[PDB]
Amino acid sequence: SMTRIIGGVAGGRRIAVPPRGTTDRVRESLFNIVTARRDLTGLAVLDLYAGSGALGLEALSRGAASVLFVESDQRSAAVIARNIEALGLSGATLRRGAVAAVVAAGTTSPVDLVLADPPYNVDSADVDAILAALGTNGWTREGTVAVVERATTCAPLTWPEGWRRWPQRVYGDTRLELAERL
Repeated sequence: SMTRIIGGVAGGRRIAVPPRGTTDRVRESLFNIVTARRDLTGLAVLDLYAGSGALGLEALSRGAASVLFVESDQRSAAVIARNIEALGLSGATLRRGAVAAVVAAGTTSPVDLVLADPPYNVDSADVDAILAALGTNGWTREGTVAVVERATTCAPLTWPEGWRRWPQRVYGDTRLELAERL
């Protein structure tokens, strides 16, 4: 199936989606809220469990300087690559590997925005551990925003550390949790 980039320079561009997660309103609203509050121009972005890459690609469309897509499924990785090609925007790097393992090994270059849409088989308590790791392993700096998209049937997250939560949103059967690093 296909969806569309909502906004920015590539707004309206079709992108492929891998074997179903299983919205426009969630993605539209996510970027509404983030950009309401942060200028995306020049920002570094991490897109975890990227799947189709729709989130990080939306960020790139809206002027992010770079997006690292992290995705474990090789067919999903292929879709992300095809989608980066379709958008034709610079700044995208694709890292195909186990997402928690990549996050574990850490980085020396923080990002400004973390987007994560973890699949149903990923327990919220394990996502909690990833959120801790983002703080401690070089992925974030003061002011980094994290957004996680989960089905409402999933247990809510436990934010670590010096994270300040933004108001929680629900759209249909999807919950968005957002917070920024203190």
